[PDB]
Amino acid sequence: XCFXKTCX
Repeated sequence: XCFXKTCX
């Protein structure tokens, strides 16, 4: 899931 570029 969300850790740097996987968030947006």
